[PDB]
Amino acid sequence: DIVLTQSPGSLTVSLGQRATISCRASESVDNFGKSFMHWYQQKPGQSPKLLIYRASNREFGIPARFNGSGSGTDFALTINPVEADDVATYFCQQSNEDPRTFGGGTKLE
Amino acid sequence: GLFGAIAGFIEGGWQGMVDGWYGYHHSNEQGSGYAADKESTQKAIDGVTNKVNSIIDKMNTQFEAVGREFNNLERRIENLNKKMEDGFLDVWTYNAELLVLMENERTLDFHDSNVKNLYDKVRLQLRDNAKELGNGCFEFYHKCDNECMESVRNGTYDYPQYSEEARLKREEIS
Amino acid sequence: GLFGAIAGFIEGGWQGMVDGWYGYHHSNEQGSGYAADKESTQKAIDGVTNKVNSIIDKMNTQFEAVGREFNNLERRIENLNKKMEDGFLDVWTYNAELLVLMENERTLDFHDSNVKNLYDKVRLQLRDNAKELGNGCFEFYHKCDNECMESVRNGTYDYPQYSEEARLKREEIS
Amino acid sequence: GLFGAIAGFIEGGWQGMVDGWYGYHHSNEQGSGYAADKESTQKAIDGVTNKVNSIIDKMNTQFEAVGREFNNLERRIENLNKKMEDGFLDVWTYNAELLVLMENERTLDFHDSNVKNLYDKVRLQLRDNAKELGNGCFEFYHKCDNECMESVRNGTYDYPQYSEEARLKREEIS
Amino acid sequence: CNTKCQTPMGAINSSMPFHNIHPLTIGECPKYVKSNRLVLATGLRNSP
Amino acid sequence: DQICIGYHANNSTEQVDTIMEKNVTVTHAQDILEKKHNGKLCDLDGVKPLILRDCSVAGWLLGNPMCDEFINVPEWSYIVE
Ligand SMILES: *[C@@H]1O[C@H](CO)[C@@H](O[C@@H]2O[C@H](CO)[C@@H](O[C@@H]3O[C@H](CO)[C@@H](O)[C@H](O)[C@@H]3O)[C@H](O)[C@H]2NC(C)=O)[C@H](O)[C@H]1NC(C)=O
Ligand SMILES: *[C@@H]1O[C@H](CO)[C@@H](O[C@@H]2O[C@H](CO)[C@@H](O)[C@H](O)[C@H]2NC(C)=O)[C@H](O)[C@H]1NC(C)=O
Ligand SMILES: *[C@@H]1O[C@H](CO)[C@@H](O)[C@H](O)[C@H]1NC(C)=O
Ligand SMILES: *[C@@H]1O[C@H](CO)[C@@H](O)[C@H](O)[C@H]1NC(C)=O
Ligand SMILES: *[C@@H]1O[C@H](CO)[C@@H](O)[C@H](O)[C@H]1NC(C)=O
Ligand SMILES: *[C@@H]1O[C@H](CO)[C@@H](O)[C@H](O)[C@H]1NC(C)=O
Ligand SMILES: *[C@@H]1O[C@H](CO)[C@@H](O)[C@H](O)[C@H]1NC(C)=O
Repeated sequence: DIVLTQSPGSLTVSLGQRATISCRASESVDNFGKSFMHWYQQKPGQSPKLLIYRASNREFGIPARFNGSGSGTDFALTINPVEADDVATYFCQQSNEDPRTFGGGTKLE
Repeated sequence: GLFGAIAGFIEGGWQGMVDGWYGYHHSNEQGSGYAADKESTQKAIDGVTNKVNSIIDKMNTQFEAVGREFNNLERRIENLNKKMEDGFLDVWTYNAELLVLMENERTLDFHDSNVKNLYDKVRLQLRDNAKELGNGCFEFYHKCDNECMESVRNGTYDYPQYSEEARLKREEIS
Repeated sequence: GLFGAIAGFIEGGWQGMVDGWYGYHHSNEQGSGYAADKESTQKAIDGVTNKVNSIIDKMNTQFEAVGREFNNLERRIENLNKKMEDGFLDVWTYNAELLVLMENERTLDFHDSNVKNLYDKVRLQLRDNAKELGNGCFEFYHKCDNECMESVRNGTYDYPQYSEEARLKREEIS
Repeated sequence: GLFGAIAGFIEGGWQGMVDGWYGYHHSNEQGSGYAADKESTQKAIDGVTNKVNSIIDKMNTQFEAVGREFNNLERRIENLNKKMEDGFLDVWTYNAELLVLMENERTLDFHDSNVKNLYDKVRLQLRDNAKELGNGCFEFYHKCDNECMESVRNGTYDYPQYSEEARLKREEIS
Repeated sequence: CNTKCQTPMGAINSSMPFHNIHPLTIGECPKYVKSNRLVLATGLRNSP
Repeated sequence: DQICIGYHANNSTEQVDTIMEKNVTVTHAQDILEKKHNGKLCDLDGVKPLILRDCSVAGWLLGNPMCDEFINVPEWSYIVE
């Protein structure tokens, strides 16, 4: 049962400055050679959508500004640049074994 | 059984021997039972386990078939690829079967020697003291305790002391 | 001869033995001659015949060369086909020669054990009654009939009765 | 050691024996030393040398890789050529390793029989005259010269004469 | 499901070094030999 | 009193093969051959394969109007057609 702790709880960056979001896991979410942690974004009043799958690969249709890197227990997501159309709540999900667990969320101010 | 230890001299196995592979049966005044010697069965376990790994280790590198496709106008190449892929499989399946067939004979013959040599050293230790019956049985003369059976079991059989009582027993039956 | 039965103890074969492979020569008061025991030569016949079939049975699946032709503008493929076809033949002709070479050694060594173990059981039955000369000959003491020779031949040698007359013959020569 | 001659009966080699492979150690009134018998070590030399050549002779015909090139538009053929060339090397490197692995076992086991059979004939010649200690040692009774040791060495041990003095020595210790 | 080796007829869960399902396999898994039975003897022949 | 030599024996009926005779019974036999499969077709190392149902490589790459579910396909392990 991996529990996800995500810090900072609320992130505040103006337009154009790198925004780093991170979350850590209890044990390693890396198995079979690839780390299984997916990054989700939920805009206000909207259903969440997939941003990064397997912590490295980026979904088609997601702008290349979203970068995710990580290995082992710590993973980070960076956005370059940041505009007004980026405020949302971001979650990191593990899928090493059931049940799946989500992060505590992070408002991007 | 080339060495003849299995069947031959001893044609009957011991179902009561579950502790190990090779052992000794003692029938003396202090009861009877089955006991094992570790130095013989441990080497057989190590030798067989090494053989089992060796089959797996040697077979690590083998032909791996891969898919190739052709456009119905090049059938000589497709036939060449088809005959090459199954030809390699035929070669490799013969090596695996031949290796298994030969190593099965090795293990059975290897077990023959270990029990045969186990018998040889007991005869070589007891010598004149005991008589050879024919089914692997030794009937010694001295009226010693069960520790002497263990002495036979640790391969430490001192001869001289036991010779005098036994030679007094070679002259009373003669 | 690893087991040493061929040559070694018995370095001279019997040309008069045509009935079977392994047998006994008896030289007693009731004439002399050669006789055979079926339980030894039958197992050798079955074992060798099974081996002969096994070489044929295992070699059933083999590479079969087929003809392919090319149009003088594709010589890399023709060279590839030529090197593949004769390469498989070279691999398969090595397996056949190696298999024949090893199984020839098996049959000669398998025959060594059978005659060696045949000698071992006769020594194990006669024991003190006869003397070991060196060329496989046993010279027993009791003055029994030719049926006792057959008793040695069916592997049913009862010891006790013959021991008393023989031990009376171990004390008159001593 | 299936035959058990190496270790088993004789667990200690002779560093002073450099003349040959198999020999006899004599410890009598006329000094002591090591001596060799040629008929045993010569056959081992010839047999092993024939085996060493046989590995080289049989491996004469082998796959020989040759260079072929393709024009970046025919990669199925290039992959076919690449998988065929290294596939044949994988097959041939397994045969060479398996052949070396098996023939190493043959030589060690072949040497076991030669020294084992060398022991067997000496026991078969001395018989009642000497006693078997356990480490290959024979302690005979007659007080003959060093020539009798050579007589054991040329395999010409006449029994009868030495029996009378030895049987006078079997009755004084009994 | 999730299997370390996959074949056109299914998938393999094992650590054995041989299989006879299909030659065109993907992933690190036992090699293919066209044999029905392959057993290694690790014991004595028993009279009973 | 008597002491003898012996070997392990078992009531098992495991069958092993050898060149001299095809049928020999041993106390312990180890089998190395896999003849059973789950019968399914799932992913390898956690990445789902690209399972082409009815259209093929030519149809998918060209964008056949029958199969529009294979556009913008993510990473795959292998292609099944
Ligand atoms: C097939 O793959 C599985 C992984 O998915 C391998 O792990 C084995 O999975 C089985 C099924 O859960 C385990 O059996 C269980 O064992 C526990 C005791 O540890 C027992 O309490 C349960 O009731 C259940 O029987 C098994 O232990 C586990 N590990 C091994 C070594 O088998 C499995 O090995 C793969 N192969 C096979 C043939 O299943
Ligand atoms: C040796 O073992 C094989 C393998 O089991 C035996 O072959 C089986 O024989 C039975 C009896 O007729 C058949 O029902 C099976 O279908 C056979 N199986 C196979 C794989 O062939 C064989 O009978 C045994 N004995 C001998 C002498 O070969
Ligand atoms: C994301 O950033 C990492 C390091 O922070 C870098 O290694 C990687 O190349 C970047 N990825 C992309 C797609 O730019
Ligand atoms: C077992 O054999 C060893 C051999 O050195 C010996 O030390 C030991 O005393 C033996 N066991 C008994 C109970 O005598
Ligand atoms: C041959 O041996 C068998 C073994 O049971 C025995 O029944 C038979 O009597 C023997 N032959 C003769 C002539 O005694
Ligand atoms: C060595 O053995 C041969 C065997 O024929 C014999 O002729 C010779 O005399 C022996 N050597 C000696 C010194 O007796
Ligand atoms: C082996 O199985 C048979 C089956 O009937 C049984 O009779 C026998 O007692 C068993 N032997 C052991 C040692 O369990």
